[PDB]
Amino acid sequence: GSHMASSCAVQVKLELGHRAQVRKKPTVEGFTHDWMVFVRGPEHSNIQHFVEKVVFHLHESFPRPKRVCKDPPYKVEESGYAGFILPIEVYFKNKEEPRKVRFDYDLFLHLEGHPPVNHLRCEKLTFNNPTEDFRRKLLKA
Amino acid sequence: GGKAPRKQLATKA
Repeated sequence: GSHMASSCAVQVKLELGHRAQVRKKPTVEGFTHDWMVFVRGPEHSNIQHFVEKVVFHLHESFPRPKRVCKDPPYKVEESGYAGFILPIEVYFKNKEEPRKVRFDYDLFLHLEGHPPVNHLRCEKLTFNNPTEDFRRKLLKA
Repeated sequence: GGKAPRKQLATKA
């Protein structure tokens, strides 16, 4: 019963994106590419109002595959040579419905010496019958 | 397809 019941739902949005550059000279580990993945808010709105911490599960080949970002812009800047499906989990700060999301995002790259990669994605979060304080956070972002 | 190399998380799973 979509909007058939008297329920007040708030809807937020998160952005999964990444830019992938190659280097004309690979790094010390001989990695050719440097990519920066990020999770952002709706239209560049700061999401730290409902977003607590975020995590990027990189490939085990990467030093510290688990990148949690509690600081400013949720982004990981790492170097590699090959792309892969990178599961991103976004943590929220609340005591209600599950405060973690799981977005499967493909980290793709170009050949060394080819057009870079700039892919943005926007995912909606929908919360049925949330607490007003939580709405206040979802609105303030 | 036709892009940079790929190291999948699970080989043919």
